[PDB]
Amino acid sequence: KIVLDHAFGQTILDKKPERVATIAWGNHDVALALGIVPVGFSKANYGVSADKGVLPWTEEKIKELNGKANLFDDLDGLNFEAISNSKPDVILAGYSGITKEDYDTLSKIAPVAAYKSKPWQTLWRDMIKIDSKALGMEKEGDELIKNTEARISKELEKHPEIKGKIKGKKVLFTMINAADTSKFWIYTSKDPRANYLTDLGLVFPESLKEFESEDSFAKEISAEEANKINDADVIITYGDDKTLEALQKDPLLGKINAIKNGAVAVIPDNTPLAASCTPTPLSINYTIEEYLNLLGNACKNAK
Ligand SMILES: [Cl-]
Repeated sequence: KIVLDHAFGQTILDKKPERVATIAWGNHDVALALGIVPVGFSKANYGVSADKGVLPWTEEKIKELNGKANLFDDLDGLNFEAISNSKPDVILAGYSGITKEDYDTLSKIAPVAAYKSKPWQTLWRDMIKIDSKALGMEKEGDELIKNTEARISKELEKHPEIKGKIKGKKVLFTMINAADTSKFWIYTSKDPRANYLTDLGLVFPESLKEFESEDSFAKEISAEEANKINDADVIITYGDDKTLEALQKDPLLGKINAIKNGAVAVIPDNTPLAASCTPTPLSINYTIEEYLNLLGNACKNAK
């Protein structure tokens, strides 16, 4: 008997689930990484064409398991009918943004593995621990974590010049709308994409604590208040070819130390690399070298 404790109470599984459905980001990759092809998982809403709806590392693993991708058409929100049609024995939502009502509705379909605290606030190691336990594979989950950690360490050790360059650099992950720079998003330390950076040797600036009290996974702040993040050595943001220059020319954002120094890592918007920034055991293997190279080049400019 599997007992799960999460934000909405307790989920009981009578035995290891035969059929596995997942929702939201990343969860399907934990299953796949453990050798399980989901009977259904959320269509990728970012990093790849909706026509395709599945990220390259996920696709690759599915093929390696001789399986096929069954996607829930749920770009606009949870598709309860589709989930129900997959006839699951468990629904992995260890990393997700489900509400009480969502949890109650899903639970009528099958036992739900929900997040521990607040929506979208599950780090990658915790994602594995929650999801792997719900699969009745807790031990395999621990092993998967150690193996993923070793993959990370291997890339860092293998490239000392990148490792030394980013080590101890104070970093913030942000989302900046090029069309409106009067405000932007900063991701909190409880967001997996912000926390992953610490696995790579970077650290959070002092100013991040100021967001410890934020209830959400990210906080939108005014450019008039951007001085707050002058303590970051390097800044990471989604964007494109024009992003850095537009930022450096911005009358308010251009004054920020890291931006002024050109210490900004621009992740190509809506690409696999962008999507990988919320890491999974599969995405890391696939993208870490590429990611480290972008991070290393940006940290080069930290003064
Ligand atoms: Cl190197």
